[PDB]
Amino acid sequence: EFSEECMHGSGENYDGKISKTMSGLECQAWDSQSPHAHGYIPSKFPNKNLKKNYCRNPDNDPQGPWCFTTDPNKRWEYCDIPRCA
Ligand SMILES: NCCCCCC(=O)O
Repeated sequence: EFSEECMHGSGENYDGKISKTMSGLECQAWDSQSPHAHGYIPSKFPNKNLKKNYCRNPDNDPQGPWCFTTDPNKRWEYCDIPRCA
């Protein structure tokens, strides 16, 4: 069965487990506020699937999923999620 290996379009419905940015940084967890404080709180929009530190696209960015990063000097970065054929 399908296991979230790719995203449809820009990934508003992506629910896979990639947790590293394009440059290879580990993502910050959505339920954490350090190193970056933010307002993408999982409980505020459960259907946005903001789980663990997985790359997601909760602001409908046309470039696709991203995460806050664990680098204290890089707030966020896109991830490399392949688009489904
Ligand atoms: N469009 C991807 C980055 C969105 C970052 C929003 C923020 O700084 O809280």
